[PDB]
Amino acid sequence: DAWEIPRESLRLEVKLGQGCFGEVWMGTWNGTTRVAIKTLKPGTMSPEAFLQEAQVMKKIRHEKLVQLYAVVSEEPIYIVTEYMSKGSLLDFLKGEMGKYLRLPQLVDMAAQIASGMAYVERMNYVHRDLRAANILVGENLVCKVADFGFPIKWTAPEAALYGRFTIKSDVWSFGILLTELTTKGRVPYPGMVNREVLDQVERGYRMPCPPECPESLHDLMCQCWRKDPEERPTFEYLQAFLEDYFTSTEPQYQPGENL
Ligand SMILES: Cc1nc(Nc2ncc(C(=O)Nc3c(C)cccc3Cl)s2)cc(N2CCN(CCO)CC2)n1
Repeated sequence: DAWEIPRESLRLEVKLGQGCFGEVWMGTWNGTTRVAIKTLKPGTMSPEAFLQEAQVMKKIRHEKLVQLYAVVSEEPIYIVTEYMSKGSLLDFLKGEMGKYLRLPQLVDMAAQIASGMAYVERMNYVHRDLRAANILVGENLVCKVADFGFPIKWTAPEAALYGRFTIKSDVWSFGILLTELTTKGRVPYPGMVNREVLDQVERGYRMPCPPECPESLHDLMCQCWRKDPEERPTFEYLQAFLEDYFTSTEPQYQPGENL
């Protein structure tokens, strides 16, 4: 394979996170390139399974999707990608940077996500787990979709009920992701547990306009949360709308205490 690299060229420097199937490190590839490394714990998940994510990441290439660099496909396995220096968008949003972000910065982060998701849309792919926790941040507020291989509060009804997952339910999640960006990281449907979210959402309920969030962005949310998956906007739409936001939609926008 072209993506193969010598085990020697990889250095795992800082441990970044853990899971049941492996770990994620910051490190150095060929002694020069800062990379992110993800490992599989031999025996926990099947190699074939843990490699299905890298196989996918091979046919994908977009500036708003985390990029594969190399793999070591013989146990123990390592997948290598570019390194995002700020971690998940969810830790960023509720961390020290939280308090300085306003609408322009947040609507721009959203746009990029929609740009990456528009690419995913174009390729007829589905993500299935779009949400802030699965967006990585970089230098200068660069946001890239991550993880290409239950989150009920993020999942569209038809997908959680009848397993009908699509780019249109991905759009639903994006709608839920917009509340995360506007509440600076707060769990959707506050004080509601999974079971009553299903009931309520199936009964027509939708989260209201977050504090200081312009109505125009709440409407955009509500469009992504239409009951009929086909009514829901495309990503190519969502992308254009958010890039043009402060000219075409909210030109009279004044800074507030939080947004
Ligand atoms: C969990 C985490 N990841 C970071 N960067 C990453 N880049 C890419 C990642 C990744 O997993 N790639 C990947 C791979 C390798 C395989 C398949 C699929 C994918 Cl997408 S993880 C940075 C970070 N930091 C901790 C907190 N710090 C506080 C600063 O104030 C900043 C730095 N923590």
